[PDB]
Amino acid sequence: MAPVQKQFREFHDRIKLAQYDENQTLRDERDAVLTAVREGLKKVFADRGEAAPTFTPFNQGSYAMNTGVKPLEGGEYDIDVGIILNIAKDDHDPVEVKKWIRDALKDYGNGAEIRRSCVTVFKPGYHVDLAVYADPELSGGTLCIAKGKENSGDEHRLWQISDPQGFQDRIASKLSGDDAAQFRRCIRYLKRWRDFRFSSAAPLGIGLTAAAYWWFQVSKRTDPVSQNVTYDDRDALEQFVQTMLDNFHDTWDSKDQRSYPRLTVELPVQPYNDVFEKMTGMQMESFKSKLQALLNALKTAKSRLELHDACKALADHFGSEFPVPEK
Ligand SMILES: Nc1ncnc2c1ncn2[C@H]1C[C@H](O)[C@@H](COP(=O)(O)OP(=O)(O)OP(=O)(O)O)O1
Ligand SMILES: Nc1ncnc2c1ncn2[C@H]1C[C@H](O)[C@@H](COP(=O)(O)OP(=O)(O)OP(=O)(O)O)O1
Ligand SMILES: [Mg+2]
Ligand SMILES: [Mg+2]
Repeated sequence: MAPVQKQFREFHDRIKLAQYDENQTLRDERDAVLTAVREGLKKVFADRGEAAPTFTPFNQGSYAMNTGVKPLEGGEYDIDVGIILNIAKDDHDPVEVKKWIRDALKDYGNGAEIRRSCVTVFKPGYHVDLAVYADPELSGGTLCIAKGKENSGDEHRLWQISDPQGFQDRIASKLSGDDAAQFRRCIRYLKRWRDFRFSSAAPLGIGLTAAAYWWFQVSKRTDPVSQNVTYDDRDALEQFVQTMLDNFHDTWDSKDQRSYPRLTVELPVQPYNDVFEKMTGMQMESFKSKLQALLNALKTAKSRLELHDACKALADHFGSEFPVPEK
């Protein structure tokens, strides 16, 4: 039966996006937005009659963790950055804090918008999500992110304990060397699957990343004699996807009077929230179906005599950058 490891490795080379520490361009676009916020803030606070708050920025998201993928045509890069303002949380509404950042970014690119967990600034072919934190020193020693929107009620405006560094560290440290490499490749493969089969409803990147933290297992073989190591990414995805499917739980929804299959995946650090909690029952059901059809293709791919047929089965789920050799 035809193997597909070479094709997976090539697919990986095509989809991977270099992380911040190796991506001049990303750093520059990041540093530009941070620059705009400092410059912007000087204005917003010259109005108020108070000293501009200072912030310490740090890298977040898949570009910090080396799990980033290139977007498909008409998709956007997602530059995630955190800013820790020299402010005490208990003295400020978090939404009001997010307003400062929005207003400081009013003019920059196609402007800024306040989301539930970040301020997002738009630009040609990318966006920057700024997660906004209060200083742990002035806030009694916890790092809290500014949660809530402009239209959000009172009980939905809050400073939620977070641990982005802890999360990144667990992703980096779960494995090492070529084992960790396979883990990162498998997250990327599933992010392209997400981009290909889900609408611009989609299994978040955070979700698949946390899922992998809990459930990914390396697939490699070590020759008993030569101790030569080869990796089997197809098999790694098969076991990982099967394990995710096994952890779906039929969950009754009283309002709708039916159950939906739901996958719950806790963040392995504070606040230990279910990273999929925002997906609806119906989007979860569709997510489970598509995971099952991906699993079936991963199995099909291992029992094809012809490389063409093995790859084509994979391309139907991973999309047209998955290499299909001619028959
Ligand atoms: N639901 C959540 N719960 C807890 N932390 C989150 C959640 N969503 C996002 N975060 C934090 C951790 C993420 O690595 C970071 C950026 O989120 P996001 O950009 O959605 O994921 P990501 O950068 O790993 O994947 P992607 O490659 O798909 O952009 O913010
Ligand atoms: N704890 C977290 N830390 C950092 N980023 C987070 C966290 N939780 C979610 N995010 C990310 C994921 C999203 O890409 C982005 C916006 O969060 P989200 O809660 O989806 O906003 P939202 O409620 O505006 O979404 P929508 O507009 O679709 O309803 O921030
Ligand atoms: Mg991201
Ligand atoms: Mg993001």
